[PDB]
Amino acid sequence: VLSPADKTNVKAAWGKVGAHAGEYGAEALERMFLSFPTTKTYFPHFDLSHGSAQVKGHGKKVADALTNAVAHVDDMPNALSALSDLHAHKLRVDPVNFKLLSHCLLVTLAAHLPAEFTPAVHASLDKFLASVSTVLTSKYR
Amino acid sequence: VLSPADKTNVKAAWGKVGAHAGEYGAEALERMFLSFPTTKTYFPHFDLSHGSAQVKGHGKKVADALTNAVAHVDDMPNALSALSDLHAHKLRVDPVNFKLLSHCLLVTLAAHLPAEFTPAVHASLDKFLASVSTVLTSKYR
Amino acid sequence: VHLTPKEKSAVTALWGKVNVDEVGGEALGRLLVVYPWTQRFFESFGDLSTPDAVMGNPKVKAHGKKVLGAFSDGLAHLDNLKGTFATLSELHCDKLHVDPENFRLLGNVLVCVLAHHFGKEFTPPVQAAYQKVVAGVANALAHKYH
Amino acid sequence: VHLTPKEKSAVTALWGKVNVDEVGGEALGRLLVVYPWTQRFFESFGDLSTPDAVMGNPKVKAHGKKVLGAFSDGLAHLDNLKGTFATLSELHCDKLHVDPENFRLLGNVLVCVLAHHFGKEFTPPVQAAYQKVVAGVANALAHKYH
Ligand code: HEM
Ligand code: HEM
Ligand code: HEM
Ligand code: HEM
Repeated sequence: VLSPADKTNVKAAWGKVGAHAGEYGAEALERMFLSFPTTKTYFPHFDLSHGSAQVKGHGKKVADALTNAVAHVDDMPNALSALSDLHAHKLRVDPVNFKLLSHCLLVTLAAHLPAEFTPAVHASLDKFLASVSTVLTSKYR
Repeated sequence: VLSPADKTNVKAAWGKVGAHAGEYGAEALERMFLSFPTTKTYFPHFDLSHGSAQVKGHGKKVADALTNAVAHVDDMPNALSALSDLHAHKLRVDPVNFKLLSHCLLVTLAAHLPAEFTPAVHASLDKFLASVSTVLTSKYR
Repeated sequence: VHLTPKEKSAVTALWGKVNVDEVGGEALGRLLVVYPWTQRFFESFGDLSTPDAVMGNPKVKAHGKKVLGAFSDGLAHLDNLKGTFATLSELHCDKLHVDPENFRLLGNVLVCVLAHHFGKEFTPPVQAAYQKVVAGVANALAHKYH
Repeated sequence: VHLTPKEKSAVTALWGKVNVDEVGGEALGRLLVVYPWTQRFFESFGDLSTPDAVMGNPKVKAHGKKVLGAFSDGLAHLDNLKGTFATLSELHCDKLHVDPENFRLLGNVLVCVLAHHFGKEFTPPVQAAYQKVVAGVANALAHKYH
């Protein structure tokens, strides 16, 4: 469960991301594809090279989904219900892969927001991304 | 999330366990200690040998907690809140260990209830135990 | 992986009684049903819409038979699993890109199927011996990632 | 584990700039804070009640320094991590019984700390090279379980 301090920490850290939201999402995806090449197979219709407009566009989508989760942090299953159906049913994304993207998002935030990435905020962000991941994997049937 | 069919399947399978509830819990613990010896370290004040009264008694406690979860399957976080505090805060149980006990409980059920352990019921039971595990690991802070 | 003689004995004795035409298909079918994301790798197998469809699917039973053969092969070379599974490691890792967590899951499903078939004969010590085996096989299949 | 020359270059170049007195403690402290069950193994370290208490704890910084030394040692023997980490594998597996998933977690926390310290210098390709390294170290530390 996310504590009051966790929600405060996540909202504050995500507030600092700003207009870089989509850019950071694209960078996390890139980090994931290079570090964990098994994840590339979900994106055959994507060119996954550096500077790919497709990865850029998709990063924005990811970031917008996370922003929705932050904005509705007390109601995340409802907010993310459609995306949960997509990832589990249609796409059949292996649950292990959410841990990989979550790690790459943390690394991206650490690399761009040094002042915000305190140990306490790191913990809060990890819990938040784990909560998002739990919702997105909740619909395998 | 647990579907209507999942809840039906779990209630029916657990109904067949009956007075063997505590016995099967003890057997799952034994299977866990022998198969995954890292888990033994949580129980230094226990004699973990076969026929140990302590493992028998603890199996009953485990089974009674699972029975509570089955009986309150739509309200499991509330029902298991006290046990979540215990395992995460006080005992600091590694989350990986819940997957190990869950597997040993499935093996125990498979070995004792061959007619009930259909592929569909296996799937339902796995989802149920994963849901219980999610609640019991929800309180790390 | 190192099994005691008692464990080797337990494992080999039980394996002799295994129905090699069916157990593999039962384990693969249950993997597809219990962990449905694994169906991503088997779209050419046809009808996987229901548990009954999966378990009765001729391609699932056929492929499961090949899986089980590989485990049997591993049981004969417990002291050299890496060499035994080299070609299969290249296939599952380099060509298929299966996340190795799924090797562990299939192993554990196999252990459940053995428990189902053998009942009280699948004692906790026998299980512990089989857990060492399926861990060894999973680690060997994942070597190309290491 | 096999790094390309470009990856070896990336890794060694960055590691030369690492503050070896601090980075280890920062990674160990963050492990204890982010994954609090790991505190079970460090009850003799004293005050771990708050993040500030953990990060300022003299024993955490001291022990973190030893961890980092081990990683440094691994970076010098990428072609023989198993031998390099044999004694540490016996310690963490046979004596301490740490679940090996936690070796992976500490590795990933180290990667976060390197990102924090190096910023845009910690590019996605540099990260990918360090992920190979920490995976190799984790696998070698877990060998006694295999
Ligand atoms: C924090 C975790 C994640 C978030 C917030 C997220 C969010 C999204 C969003 C917003 C979309 C587009 C939905 C739409 O356009 O209708 C999407 C699509 C997709 N996601 Fe994710 N996702 C996450 C994790 C993952 C992971 C771990 C994988 C696989 C490794 C993955 C694979 C895909 C694929 C393949 C698509 C469809 C791409 C396409 O066909 O254009 N996602 N995701
Ligand atoms: C389905 C999962 C689990 C259930 C339902 C469960 C249930 C319980 C219950 C009912 C108790 C006794 C509570 C009390 O007496 O106040 C307990 C205690 C305990 N549990 Fe679990 N547990 C689960 C998983 C685990 C795992 C995976 C571990 C560690 C490997 C673990 C370690 C312990 C320990 C060490 C105690 C205290 C024993 C003592 O000091 O007497 N539990 N659990
Ligand atoms: C211990 C675990 C496993 C063992 C022992 C195993 C063994 C095998 C064997 C013997 C084959 C036949 C290779 C041949 O025809 O020469 C095969 C093929 C295949 N395996 Fe597995 N396997 C394992 C895990 C998995 C998992 C978990 C997945 C996916 C979730 C998977 C996906 C596939 C696919 C898609 C093929 C067909 C490849 C082709 O025909 O081109 N395997 N495996
Ligand atoms: C890549 C992962 C790791 C590395 C490289 C590593 C390295 C080390 C080193 C160098 C020592 C000092 C040994 C000595 O004094 O000779 C040590 C001790 C220790 N480690 Fe770690 N470690 C890792 C992961 C972990 C984790 C994840 C835990 C617990 C969650 C842990 C628990 C301990 C404990 C309790 C000691 C003290 C043992 C004693 O003094 O008797 N280690 N480790």
